[PDB]
Amino acid sequence: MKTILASETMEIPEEVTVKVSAKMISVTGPRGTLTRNFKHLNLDFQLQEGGRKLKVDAWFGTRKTMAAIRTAISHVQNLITGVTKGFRYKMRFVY
RNA sequence: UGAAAAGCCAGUGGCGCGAAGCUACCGUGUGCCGGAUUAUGACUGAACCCUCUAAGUCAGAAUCCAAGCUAGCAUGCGA
Ligand SMILES: [K+]
Ligand SMILES: [Mg+2]
Ligand SMILES: [Mg+2]
Ligand SMILES: [Mg+2]
Ligand SMILES: [Mg+2]
Ligand SMILES: [Mg+2]
Ligand SMILES: [Mg+2]
Ligand SMILES: [Mg+2]
Repeated sequence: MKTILASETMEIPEEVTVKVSAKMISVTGPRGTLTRNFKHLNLDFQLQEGGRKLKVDAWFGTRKTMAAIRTAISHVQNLITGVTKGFRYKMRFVY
């Protein structure tokens, strides 16, 4: 069965400006800008604050669609920590 | 064929060598660049910490499609 409304929201810290333009998310911080297209997802992204929140919800979704809500949140969270702290992977030489 | 010289007949008289042309892995020369992917291994990532999968991505082949090569009266078309 389809739930009427499944929603998940998240915080957006200051010094980071998030822009939503028809499922295109741009995140800008000290380290630069990051962009993710989400037009493949079928949800709606609403800032619902002074740019300090972001709520993503699906209407009449099945269990597969609501799985995308947490996926989208974590992807957008990745853009925030990418432009505030960056990412670093350490590889080791084994021989 | 009177001899000699010069030939001719024996359906190519026979033998030796024989250019030209044709021709032999029996001789010589040449034979090919990009994209998408299979299998599989991975990235990120929920569902539900994890997870190559659900959404979204990567690498990938004597493979496929191109390119190249042959034709092109395709009742096609340009200058
Ligand atoms: K010859
Ligand atoms: Mg004589
Ligand atoms: Mg006679
Ligand atoms: Mg004889
Ligand atoms: Mg040969
Ligand atoms: Mg994983
Ligand atoms: Mg696969
Ligand atoms: Mg590839």
